[PDB]
Amino acid sequence: LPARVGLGITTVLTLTTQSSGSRASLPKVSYVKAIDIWLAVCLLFVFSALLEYAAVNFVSR
Repeated sequence: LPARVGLGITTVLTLTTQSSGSRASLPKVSYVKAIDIWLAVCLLFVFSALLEYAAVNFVSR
């Protein structure tokens, strides 16, 4: 179960690289879809992470 965490995210992380397709080529079609697919991960993951620390201050665990 614990590993499923990092594993699930890293799976998303793979998508972060692939879904974006910036390094692969990023001609135009892949760019349009990329900015909506991985951003869905980059946006939620980054925002939640910042909110995670901001809670670091809220909860003060």
